[PDB]
Amino acid sequence: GNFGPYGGQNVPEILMGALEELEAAYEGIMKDESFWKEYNDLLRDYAGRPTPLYFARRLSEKYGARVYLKREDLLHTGAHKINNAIGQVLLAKLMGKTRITAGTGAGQHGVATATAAALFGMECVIYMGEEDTIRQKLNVERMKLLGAKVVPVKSGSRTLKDAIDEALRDWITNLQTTYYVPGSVVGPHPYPIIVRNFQKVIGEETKKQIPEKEGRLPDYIVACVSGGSNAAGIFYPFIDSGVKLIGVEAGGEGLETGKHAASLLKGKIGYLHGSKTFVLQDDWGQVQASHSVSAGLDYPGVGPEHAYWRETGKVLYDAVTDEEALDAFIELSRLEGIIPALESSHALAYLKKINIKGKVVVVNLSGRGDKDLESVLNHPYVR
Amino acid sequence: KGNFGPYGGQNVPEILMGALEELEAAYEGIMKDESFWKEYNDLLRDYAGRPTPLYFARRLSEKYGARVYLKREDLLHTGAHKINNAIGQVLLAKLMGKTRITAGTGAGQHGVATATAAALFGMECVIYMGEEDTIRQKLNVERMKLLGAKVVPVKSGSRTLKDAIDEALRDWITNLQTTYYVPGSVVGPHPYPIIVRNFQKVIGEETKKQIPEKEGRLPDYIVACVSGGSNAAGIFYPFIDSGVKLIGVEAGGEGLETGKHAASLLKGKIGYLHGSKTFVLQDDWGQVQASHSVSAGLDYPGVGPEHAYWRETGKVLYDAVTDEEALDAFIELSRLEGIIPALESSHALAYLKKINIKGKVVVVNLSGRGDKDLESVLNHPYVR
Ligand SMILES: C=C(/N=C/c1c(COP(=O)(O)O)cnc(C)c1O)C(=O)O
Ligand SMILES: C=C(/N=C/c1c(COP(=O)(O)O)cnc(C)c1O)C(=O)O
Ligand SMILES: Oc1ccnc2ccccc12
Ligand SMILES: Oc1ccnc2ccccc12
Ligand SMILES: [K+]
Ligand SMILES: [K+]
Repeated sequence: GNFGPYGGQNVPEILMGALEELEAAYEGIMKDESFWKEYNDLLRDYAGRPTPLYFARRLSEKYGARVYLKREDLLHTGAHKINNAIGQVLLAKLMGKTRITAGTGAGQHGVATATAAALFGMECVIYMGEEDTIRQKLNVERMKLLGAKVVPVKSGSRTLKDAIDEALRDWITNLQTTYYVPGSVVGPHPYPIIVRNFQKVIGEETKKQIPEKEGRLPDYIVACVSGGSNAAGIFYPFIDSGVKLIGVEAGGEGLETGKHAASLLKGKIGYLHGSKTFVLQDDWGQVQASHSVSAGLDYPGVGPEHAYWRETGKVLYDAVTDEEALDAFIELSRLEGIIPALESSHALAYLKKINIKGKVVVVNLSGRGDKDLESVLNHPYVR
Repeated sequence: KGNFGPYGGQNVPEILMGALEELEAAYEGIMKDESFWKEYNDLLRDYAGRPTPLYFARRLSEKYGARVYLKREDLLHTGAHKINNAIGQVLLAKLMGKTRITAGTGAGQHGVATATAAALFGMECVIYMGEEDTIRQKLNVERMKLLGAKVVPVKSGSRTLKDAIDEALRDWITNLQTTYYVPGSVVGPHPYPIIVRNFQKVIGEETKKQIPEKEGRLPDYIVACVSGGSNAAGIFYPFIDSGVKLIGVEAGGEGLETGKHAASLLKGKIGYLHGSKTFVLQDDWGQVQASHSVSAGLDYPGVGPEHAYWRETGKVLYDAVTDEEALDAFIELSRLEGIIPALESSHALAYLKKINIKGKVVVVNLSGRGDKDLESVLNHPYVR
């Protein structure tokens, strides 16, 4: 589970037995026709796959380009997270586990996990930073109705990083019964591989859909990147194809302000939540608090596969600010009638940063922005 | 003809007759135009997300000893079947040269769907909403603002859907040259009930193609909630006279014998409402009465004339469930399947407990998702 020098299994020793068990089970289902039948049936009828690739005519006219939106916002629960949550909770049920735990920032992973746990009849305990239980309270309501226990985390920054800390402590305390579901491609092997392999359906669909619209591969594919699961899913089938793959990190108040979540652009090599990867840290190796207007991107690390792609030049990375993402959120609502997630709005904001006159561009619309409605309107820049 | 047996017609002030004949003429022109349906079908597929899946609800099927399938209209863009009609009508408005859209809304799903379509086509949009539904469906009020629409709250009358539609029709009458009125249901003067039903019948045409690949035959039952009746008409129409038992479920409110409900077909009388001769909740003196329902989307005192005709000729069966039965089905689908249904659709799901379906194949129209209803459902005394 190494992507060049990145990745690995950097965990307390007690977890190695659990990770070896998970790796053996996963390798078992990768050749199991019955797993992929039930999983693909649920993706189609329960989640709503395949998602359409939508020609955004008014957006295209504004930029003089051909802009297509991969509509992951149309999935059940409203975000790409459901592709991963269904697959992993199914794997957990097949392994004999009876309990699910996870951390969540925007609440989209928590809702998707609680949804899969209700579908498969499993106990579910979701950890979420206290600050995020307010900015994304609508998702807290959904989780409780779906039968999950929501535990607010008041430690540290009280956001995603600290929720994951608590979920990992829960997992270690409950290894007998509990399967830990990471929401992104960050974690000890085999988790980054498992999550990416559940999300690459996005890129595989996109790869079959775009020739039907333009007769060729796109010029650009743009996706937002915090941990990196939605971007890994759409990028993976296109690696080394010649398409320009652009991952967009959260620039927060600005890359020079110290208030951002741009791990690849501003972090250093380090260890976080099981992975050797790029992490925002001070000069003494202490992990720093991240910041973003988007709770989903508010995380100080990045997936090890993206650190490897950045190093080898297979994917290009940049960042946009809070204000640029807010402008793109408003722009898509007005021009196309689609309210995007504030996470995905970072990708849409990057349309202003590339020379795309006459170019074919696919933007990964990773989720819908109903959860962000209150925080956008109350933001001082929008007011 | 615009008449479903004795129901329907164009019972409107004279000032609207000209606009309705122009609308009927324009609609007949596009009914044979392949350039219209190519653009409309492409938008349904890539923008709204059609076709929607037919989902086998395994845990729900186990509870009732049946084979229960959900038609997942909740997975459409904006989260409800209303988008099918709103896209088609705003497209018609574009081809007619209109520049402004107006409508009324109850649950906010039609207001959001209409504002969404107006944004897509770059049109001015003005939505009217009852003041009560402004506070009970506040999530949809915010969506409409960011989509670029103006939302006018209505404090008149019962401050719900009926009064909002009144104001929207008043808006249309005073803006007849630039404004296209988008009804949210199969209620209104001809040709609107036909137009709305012909946009919604894609639900049933898809269902008719999907159910044989799951069961090799037609279902025993198809169940859908009914207020105005557009989602039920959409799924029922391709199945009329097919031998399938078609069941429309009206809002029973606090009980059919309490006077606090919205069951127009079961407890209304023949009357005129918003252009249609149909069944309307009224007193013995012919005065329309206020409806009531825990669901804002079903809180309407009339019903579409095609459903009045279907009930009279026996082609569809109609019944009701109470507010409490709807809330139970809302919680049940959330816990058992991980699907949070609209409170409107929950009336159809609650009816699974009211018929003998042991060993039967049942399709339920899941007309929307219920994220808009979470605050209302939790704070309800029966749930608390
Ligand atoms: C942190 C969360 N959200 C992640 C997220 C992200 C960022 O996660 P990835 O970088 O793993 O795609 C992007 N888009 C949407 C709609 C998201 O919900 C969470 O839901 O817990
Ligand atoms: C009254 C509205 N909609 C009602 C509605 C209904 C009732 O409308 P029809 O009887 O026309 O299907 C059913 N299902 C959902 C999800 C709904 O939102 C409105 O949004 O204004
Ligand atoms: O484990 C996780 C759950 C939700 N979101 C996450 C984002 C980045 C890294 C890990 C995550
Ligand atoms: O005209 C309408 C707009 C929205 N909803 C409606 C529900 C029932 C009957 C008419 C309606
Ligand atoms: K990050
Ligand atoms: K009614």
